[PDB]
Formats: sequence, structure tokens, C-alpha cells
Amino acid sequence: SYLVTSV
Amino acid sequence: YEYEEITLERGNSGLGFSIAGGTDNPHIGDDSSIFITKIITGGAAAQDGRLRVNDCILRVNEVDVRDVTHSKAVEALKEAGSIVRLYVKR
Repeated sequence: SYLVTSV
Repeated sequence: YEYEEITLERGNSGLGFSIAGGTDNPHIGDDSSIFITKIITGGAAAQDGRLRVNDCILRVNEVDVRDVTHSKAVEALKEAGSIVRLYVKR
């Protein structure tokens, strides 16, 4: 899960 | 698998959760789906109380997100407005 964007 | 619907109102600091996944993101298996990694204390999602870490979002309002890149699912969640229907699988 290299890229984790907070929404 | 369980299938759940969760409606959220957008808060000042957004929906109150984080997503990993997407077709362009590393993962174990055939499983490239968008999923919850964190739910923020006192955020919209935690206040609603239904959403859990590891949830797979299949759909955001009327926009399908089951076969998209990480960026398409981020944009869909950002562009979805003040009231958001999350169709998840746990």
C-alpha cells in the first residue's frame, strides 16, 4: 500500500 | 463478504478516513481494491460509527471505483459533495 491518501 | 451502505456528511476536515489501494498500487494477491487504512478520531466516519478499517469501497455516490487508479478514487471521494454514499464490502 505504497500510496495512502487521506480523505 | 458483507455489503454495507454508509452515508456521510462532509466535515470541516473532510470525511475523516484514509484510503490505500487502486490498480496502480502494490498489494498482495489479485486484490487491487480501494480500502480503508485509518478512521480519524472525531471525524465524520467515526461519528457515523459504521465504517471500519480495511473496508473495500466499491462505489462513491454514482461513480464506480472498483477498477480505478488510486488517484481516480481520491478525486471521486473529493468531488462527491456534502453528502456521500459509500458502498463497501467488509
